[PDB]
Amino acid sequence: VKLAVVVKVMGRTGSRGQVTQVRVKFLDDQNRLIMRNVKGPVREGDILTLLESEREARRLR
Amino acid sequence: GRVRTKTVKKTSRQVIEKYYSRMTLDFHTNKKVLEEVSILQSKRLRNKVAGFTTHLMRRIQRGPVRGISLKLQEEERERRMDFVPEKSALEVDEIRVDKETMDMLAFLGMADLPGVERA
Amino acid sequence: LALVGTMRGHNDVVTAIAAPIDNSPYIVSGSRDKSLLVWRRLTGHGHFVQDVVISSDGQFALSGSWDGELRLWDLSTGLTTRRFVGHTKDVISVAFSVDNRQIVSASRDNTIKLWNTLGECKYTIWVSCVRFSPPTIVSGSWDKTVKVWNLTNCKLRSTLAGHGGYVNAVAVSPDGSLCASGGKDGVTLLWDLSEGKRLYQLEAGSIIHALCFSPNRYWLCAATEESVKIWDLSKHVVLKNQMLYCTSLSWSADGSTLYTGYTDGTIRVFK
Amino acid sequence: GDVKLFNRWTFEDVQVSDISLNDYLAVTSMKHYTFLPHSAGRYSAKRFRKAQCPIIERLTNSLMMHGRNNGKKIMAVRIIKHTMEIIHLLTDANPIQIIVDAIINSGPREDATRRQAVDISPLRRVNQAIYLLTTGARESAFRNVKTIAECLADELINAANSYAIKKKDEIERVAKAN
RNA sequence: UGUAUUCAACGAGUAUAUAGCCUUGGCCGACAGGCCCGGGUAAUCUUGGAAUUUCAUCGUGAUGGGGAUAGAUCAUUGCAAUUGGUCUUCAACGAGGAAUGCCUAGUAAGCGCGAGUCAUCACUCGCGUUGACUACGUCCCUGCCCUUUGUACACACCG
RNA sequence: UUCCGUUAACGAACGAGACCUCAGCCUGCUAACUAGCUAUGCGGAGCCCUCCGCAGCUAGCUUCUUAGAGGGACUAUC
Ligand SMILES: [K+]
Ligand SMILES: [K+]
Ligand SMILES: [Mg+2]
Ligand SMILES: [Mg+2]
Ligand SMILES: [Mg+2]
Ligand SMILES: [Mg+2]
Ligand SMILES: [Mg+2]
Ligand SMILES: [Mg+2]
Ligand SMILES: [Mg+2]
Repeated sequence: VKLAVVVKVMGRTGSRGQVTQVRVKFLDDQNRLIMRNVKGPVREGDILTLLESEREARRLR
Repeated sequence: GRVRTKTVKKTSRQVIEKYYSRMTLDFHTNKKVLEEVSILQSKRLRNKVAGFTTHLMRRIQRGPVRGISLKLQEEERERRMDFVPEKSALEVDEIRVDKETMDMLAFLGMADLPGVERA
Repeated sequence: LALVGTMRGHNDVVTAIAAPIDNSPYIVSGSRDKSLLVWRRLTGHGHFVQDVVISSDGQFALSGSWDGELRLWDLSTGLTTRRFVGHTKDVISVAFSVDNRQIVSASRDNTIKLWNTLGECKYTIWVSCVRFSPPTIVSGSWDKTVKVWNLTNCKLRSTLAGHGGYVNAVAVSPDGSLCASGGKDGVTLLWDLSEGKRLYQLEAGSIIHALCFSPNRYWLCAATEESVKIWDLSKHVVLKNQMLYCTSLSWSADGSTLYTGYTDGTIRVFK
Repeated sequence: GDVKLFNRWTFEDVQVSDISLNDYLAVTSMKHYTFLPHSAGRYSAKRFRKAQCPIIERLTNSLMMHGRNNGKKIMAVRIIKHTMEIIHLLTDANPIQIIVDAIINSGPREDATRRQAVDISPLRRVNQAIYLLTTGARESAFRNVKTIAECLADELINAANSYAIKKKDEIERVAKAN
């Protein structure tokens, strides 16, 4: 339950291109920058919730 | 898409090449001049040509382009002949001679040239 | 010269600002917004109106649209008092007569037309903006020349060919004794109507939309693209989207104010 | 204010208890709140355009199923009015609040695709919640004494123990195992 | 299912023989159908042009969903029986396995109308009505195109 | 294979684009008794006002329908 704001979008990835990989920062701690993936439609400036804040990602997944 | 057919590109280039004197920046003035300075059948082709000409006037008002000619700076000649200083850029004294060139001037050349230097 | 205020009630270019001779606060702005305004709105045309004027009595408004026609309007009711149709090419400018009974119009058809306000007799003789002499008529041409006509028989009086660029409009003295031009050359030519010879020049720099003569100060205000320039008749300028150009200048009857027609509707008053 | 839902519901009482699903729901009482969820506006033109659409419009448009029900938005908004009256009269609160609570408690957070688990878009979250609620109401309404409004009302209050919450539970269970 | 509001476009329509087409209106007939007054060789006349929407009986039951199938019966079309009216009969059918097709906006989906077919009998071509979910990405599959590369293929990998 | 450019290529033919039909906007124009809008007059009901129908060989108009010439958009401005 660590709400994160989408900071940049790294293009659609995946087999069908359904998942979209983005970089986010926490609203509780702005200075921490993580990479995650999101289904559905995502634009910059949005706020996204999660459950586990420790999972990492890769560039151009 | 919005890219321009070679016909409209060409005709815009020609109308600017031969009619840069009066044609202005507004699109509607460009089209009302095009309709009588040239015969274009399709009205929307004429609109495309007028808009393209306006875009190239925006391009050219900052500097010259690679497309048009005549009055070959943009509108007036005599750009570089005026770059003639009252004294030549080439000096004649203490003119850039080194050890091996000194040995050369000891060879067939004259070692007492006016521009000889000990550098 | 200082700022009075700003206007933002227009969505396109206002091309002509006309004020009644009687100095009454019923000025008419004719715009290429397909709409007019009264400081009442007019929309009877279907194209972009260019030139507007106000009758001598000050209770009517004459405006011509780029569709190629002209209309004289009942200002109070906002309805056309009369139409004027027969300019196949788009009209460019309008003006009244010395008695404000005949209407002179210049269009894109390389010709000028005189119309009766009520009569059915019409006569004809790219002609730019025209302004009748308060009785010859001056006009701009398509070859950097300014023509002066004769009202006695609709004949050409003389031609003035000293302009390096095209002539976008003409200026006449309030007493009908001067002529002035301007254009892309940036040098405004001033001549005398009587002899029709070149008097002198003033330096501005670029296109001047409207050249307005001061009725009282005997001055000349020009809407140069670089900076609006005002001369006194010492020939010396004794006025300031990435593109910024005016469209018209209008001298007030009082003489202490002036009104500008701009591009994005920012009508500005100076005093 | 001067704008109320069916001249009956006041929008200036409903908030969202989250800072991640605010802009996607048109519940703010400054704009985007309408008289009824029926409007002939275009929302599929550009991306993220349906976020500006009112939430009630989304709820009433997601009920025109199955193929024997589409093109009948009139029944949809009538049924939403009936279920709205049921909810307000029972719970003694603003039915907009119950709708928002049900939507905000019926959105799944994570899925698993490609099999790796990863999060869900908030617009997809609200869309999935609305689709789940409508399908659950349809399931509870088929071959039963209940009418549409009654099952819709029950699923709306139960989601503020319910079909939609159990569907989200199993989806999240499948997600969290990978 | 039964009452009661009611909003479209496209097109088509005569040989006048009493009258072959569109049919208005009046009368008769439960309905199907018949007689009379007639109009339109056409923006004139047909042309005055449904789902949906208040109200109620159902009440979760293979039930008033469904009407397959049958019998009795009347009349129209046709030279000669096709269809349409009335009642009775009331089958499978309670969202459909592997597979599988169409579609991104007034679109899909739902509901009718006209024309072609025609002595009589509606699938195809258009017309309009109600009207959304998601996506706005990709080459994962199915293909298409280009560049490099390999080839013992050239009927060209079904080689 | 649309263009800009690069260029042992230069200059050209098709295809694409261009073209044509229809729809989308016009209180601008053209003009409508085989199409309409409004007022009035008459008759219908509860002077006026709500109101339905009928004329006025021009009451006026084409905003509403028809069909024509035209315009509008060209990516121009940010
Ligand atoms: K049956
Ligand atoms: K009356
Ligand atoms: Mg019914
Ligand atoms: Mg209708
Ligand atoms: Mg049944
Ligand atoms: Mg049955
Ligand atoms: Mg067939
Ligand atoms: Mg009209
Ligand atoms: Mg156009």
